[PDB]
Amino acid sequence: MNPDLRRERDSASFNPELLTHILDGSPEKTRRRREIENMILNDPDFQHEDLNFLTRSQRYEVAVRKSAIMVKKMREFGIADPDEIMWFKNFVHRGRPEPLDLHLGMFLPTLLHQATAEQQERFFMPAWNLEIIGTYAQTEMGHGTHLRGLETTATYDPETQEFILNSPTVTSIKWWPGGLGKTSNHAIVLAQLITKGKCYGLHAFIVPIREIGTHKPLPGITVGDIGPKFGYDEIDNGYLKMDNHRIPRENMLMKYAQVKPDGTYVKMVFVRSFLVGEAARALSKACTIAIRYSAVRHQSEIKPGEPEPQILDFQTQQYKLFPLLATAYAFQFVGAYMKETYHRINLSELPELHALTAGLKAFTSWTANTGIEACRMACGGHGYSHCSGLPNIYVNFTPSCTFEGENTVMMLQTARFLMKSYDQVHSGKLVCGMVSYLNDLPSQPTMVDINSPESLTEAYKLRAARLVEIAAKNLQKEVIHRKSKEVAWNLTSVDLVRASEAHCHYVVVKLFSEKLLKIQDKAIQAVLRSLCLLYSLYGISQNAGDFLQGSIMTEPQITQVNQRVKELLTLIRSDAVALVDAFDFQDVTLGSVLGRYDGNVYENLFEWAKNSPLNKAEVHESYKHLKS
Amino acid sequence: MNPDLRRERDSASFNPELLTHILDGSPEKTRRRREIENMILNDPDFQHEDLNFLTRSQRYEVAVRKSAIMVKKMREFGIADPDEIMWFKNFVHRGRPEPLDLHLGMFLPTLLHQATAEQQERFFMPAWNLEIIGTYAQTEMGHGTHLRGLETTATYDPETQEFILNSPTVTSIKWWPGGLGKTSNHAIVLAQLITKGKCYGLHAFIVPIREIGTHKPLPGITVGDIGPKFGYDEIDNGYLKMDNHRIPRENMLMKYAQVKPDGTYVKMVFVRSFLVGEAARALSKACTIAIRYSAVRHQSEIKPGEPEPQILDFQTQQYKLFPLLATAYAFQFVGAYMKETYHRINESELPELHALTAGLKAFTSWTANTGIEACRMACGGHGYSHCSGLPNIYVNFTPSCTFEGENTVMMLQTARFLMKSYDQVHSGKLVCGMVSYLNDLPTMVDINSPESLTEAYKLRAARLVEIAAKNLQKEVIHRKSKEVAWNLTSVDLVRASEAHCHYVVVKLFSEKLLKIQDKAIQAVLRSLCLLYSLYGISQNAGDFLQGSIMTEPQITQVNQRVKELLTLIRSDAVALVDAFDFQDVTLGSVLGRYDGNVYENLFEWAKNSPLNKAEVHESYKHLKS
Repeated sequence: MNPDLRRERDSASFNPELLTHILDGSPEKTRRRREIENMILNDPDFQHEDLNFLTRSQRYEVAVRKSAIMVKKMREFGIADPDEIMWFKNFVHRGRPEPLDLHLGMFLPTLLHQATAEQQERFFMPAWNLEIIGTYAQTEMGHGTHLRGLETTATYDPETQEFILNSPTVTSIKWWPGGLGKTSNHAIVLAQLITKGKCYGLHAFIVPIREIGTHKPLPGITVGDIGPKFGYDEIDNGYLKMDNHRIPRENMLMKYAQVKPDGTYVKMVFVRSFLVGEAARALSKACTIAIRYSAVRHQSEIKPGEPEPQILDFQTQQYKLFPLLATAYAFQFVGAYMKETYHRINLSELPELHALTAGLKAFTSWTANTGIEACRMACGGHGYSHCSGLPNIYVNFTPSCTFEGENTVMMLQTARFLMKSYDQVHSGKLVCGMVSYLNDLPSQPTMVDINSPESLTEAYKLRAARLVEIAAKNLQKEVIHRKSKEVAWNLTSVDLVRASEAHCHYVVVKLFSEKLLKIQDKAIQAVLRSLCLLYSLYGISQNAGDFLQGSIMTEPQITQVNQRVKELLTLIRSDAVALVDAFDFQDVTLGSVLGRYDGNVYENLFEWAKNSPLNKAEVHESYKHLKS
Repeated sequence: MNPDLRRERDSASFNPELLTHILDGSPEKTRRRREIENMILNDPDFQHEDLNFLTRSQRYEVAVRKSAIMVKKMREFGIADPDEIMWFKNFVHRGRPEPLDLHLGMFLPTLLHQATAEQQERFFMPAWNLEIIGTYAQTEMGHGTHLRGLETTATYDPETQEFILNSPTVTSIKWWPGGLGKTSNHAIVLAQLITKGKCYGLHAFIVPIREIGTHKPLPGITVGDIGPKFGYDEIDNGYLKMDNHRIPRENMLMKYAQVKPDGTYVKMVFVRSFLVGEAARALSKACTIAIRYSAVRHQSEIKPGEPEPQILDFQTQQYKLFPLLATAYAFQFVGAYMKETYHRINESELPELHALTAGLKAFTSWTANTGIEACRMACGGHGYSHCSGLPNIYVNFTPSCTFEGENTVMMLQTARFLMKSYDQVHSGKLVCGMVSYLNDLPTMVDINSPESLTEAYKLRAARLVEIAAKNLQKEVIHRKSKEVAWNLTSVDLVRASEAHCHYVVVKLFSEKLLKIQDKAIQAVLRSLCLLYSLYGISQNAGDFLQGSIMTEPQITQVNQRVKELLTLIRSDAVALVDAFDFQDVTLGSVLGRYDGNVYENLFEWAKNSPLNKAEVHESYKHLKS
């Protein structure tokens, strides 16, 4: 064990094992997760070359292989608890995305919930045995956010009892779905239903796209990979062109609407909830690497003539990393709250849940995205190498800001609810849940204590209240000038997103503050409080104008915030390594030479470089062409 | 041409041709740059497969071949002016870094400027003919920022008239230098000079590492590639371990110090200059791609019945991109000012120059770095695909915030200058140049006045400089140590440098307006300057509210005017990116192409990509029942 890390770990103020409990939910959930991890770690079937040293085609092959095996083995070992399945899948895939995701997570569950009895007979068993591999193809080249615009048509032919699936334009081509390009032989296609001469809007169809057995594309089907991306090498994100491709009527999904033989027509909250946990996890892994590597790495001088200190001893380095560590803990507790909530709520709740999951999904993904690159830059030159693990964490996390609801569209869904809540309060109705603070708007003498999580929650609530009011009044002003709700909404969209942001920030502070009161271990409660206070005071320091305006705080109080943040850095220094240990990520999960639990970076890094692909021969073949 | 982008271009208020002349410095620069780029674009030797479709190995082989061809072609066309060689190198490499960088930019010049006549006789013409390829190996696995802690030693043997180069520890191993892994057969190595029994500090040594001809590593040399990185696939960033490796005493670089045959010992600012313009360019390309795509891409609805508009019609999309387009132009002009400045001083002001170069390099690279990712996310799903070209721009620009002076260390070097200036002022001396505002340690901001806005930034900087100086003084008293106090005021010190650099950029952009002769280009640059200065206040309101620089209602007016500038820029945005004059091959972007024909070209690009070389992937075998 690196003696620096041994020292940091030995004089930690708490037991990180008990904090691990708190993150998993119980001492037994810790134990069971570790058991699932160790059964995978020791299974030769889940082993392969360092992914950094493979080409894209090889990464795709390794990932498919693992995903096939993972289904077999989970079934073999009777792993059925949804938490156990997540722990198993995460650990198998070393945090990479896994290419059977849409088959196990959409195609199968959609048949098991919506199949007719005949569909059930044709599909359940083959879909279960991966003889049929399916995805979900909705988005098109021309259409991602705005699904009403989709151009794919499913035209009923009553002469033959078949639906004609067509891609009439280049923009209509199905584009992005995982497993679509190479992995899947079936797709549920989303299409504009045309029956008689009438369009009935978007319906879902089971469309075989490849021959079972040979995997050769079916006649009228053009299918492939959309090309390489910033990350997701492991995922055959695909395109699907259909040239008037015929399916049986019996292939329409008819639980909710039906087409009779004569052509007579009869009439993402889970994923966004989960993504809040993923943001927590991705930022926690980044902070683990950067904080360990900053305790291993020595560089530069403070005191002249004294040894080069650990770069974690520089205040600029503590300021880069301890605010992010505090955020990561904040997002851990938010994640767990969203999961508990989503589980319970599963109807005066649907709208608050949709607004909350949308807003926190945007807020936590955008924050974690920025924090991962900050962690990488904090590692200096060796951060930029794949030896850090941070580039791969970043490129496989960052699409979360874009897919599963574009974050600006998500914030605007949160804003719709905040406006509707604001209007309900101004029309004499009571509002409940995370918007209850709107009931007490002065429109429908208070001093902040910067060592009290409750008083900081209050500050963040008033910042949100003020920005909600500013959005609502700017929206009203644009409606009376421009006499169009939609135009007014567009021209207030920046204020609306600011209000959602400040609202979500307040929710994160409030939830971290309330979690402090449930911590039984006193030493853990004290170090978590330091982090809660650092989170809260950092966000004030970073958004000082939002607290100075409406007299929520004074200039002298911002000076005291800044003074206290500096002191909290100095407090969190002795606990920083122990705090990232408590996440309990294994070396293989971090994929980091810099971040390794034992802190033996330098000897491992020289080996890693020597094993890397360009060192397979001493002389590259490009030498014997270079001039002489 | 995409009838959208036609309409945007026909509807512009200004001639982008004449803005290109302003960006290049003259019409004659524009004509000469375009002629050089035309010389390359016409040459099949510079063509190759899309780099996105190739492995790292193939990318390295393409880049090193193009660098060998580039040298021959520049010599054939008699290209020798440093600006033309820049124009030539940047076009060829299409953004990407090039593997002969340290050969051409360090090893060859060091031989011309510092080598003895017998060194030039051994090394110069072999080097000039690429029969010797050289690099510069200074950084070690253990040491990047603090070179005084390098472990590589060069011990003088008086008996055999040799230096013994040694890498005693795993941390001592040279680590990072481009061209060291596979391309170079020689390295200039920086080592701790030991002669007699005394260490005389860091000196530079010419070290053959591989056999000319076979390229086999020499006895006592372990050399290789450090492995794959976030970007820089084209560069063999390398390691070099020397096991008591012996070189002639005559291999030492002795222009400035000598070791006699008996062992007797006798007695970055430029690249930081350049990196400002490189930041301007990388942001300018990212804005070009995202603003054009946002004028081609229709999605969602404003009025419920009506066609999906262009996404650039959404205020949120304007807010993501126009403040970056303003930042791109701000940076173009800081870059040109830094270039003229570095030239005039480098032919008294060495203090101001070092501090200004460090600070603007850090401020522009950190800002451009954020801006490039913001452009990619603003393209939505297609932004994430390499079809956008934005990931490759980001991963190849981002190491500029880390290398060539880690940005935090650069800001602290600015802050040392600001503290020395503040102390001068307060011991009754007069300061000059970029810090002359500190001498002046009723006045309400006019938000339509670049001069009035410049004045608001000056006061924000002076407040944060003073806050850093006062906190540093209190900590010096409290800690009985200047070095501990410096460490514990380092966040305040970086904030002061940031605000000083921000002011300098606002100042230079504001001043550049008064030199614009074309009325219509002046008016649109003015809208960008104001958008830049007002966005900055809006994003740092607390820095203007404290010390009574601006009131709450003035912030409300700032925020209202930022929204109005977004609208006003909208009709000029495509022509404003077109004025950067980037060719399609330089953008490397399906989404950003000059003709706006994205969707057809996207579908071609995907079909031509590697996983589609076969209908069934080898991996289908695992997906049995």
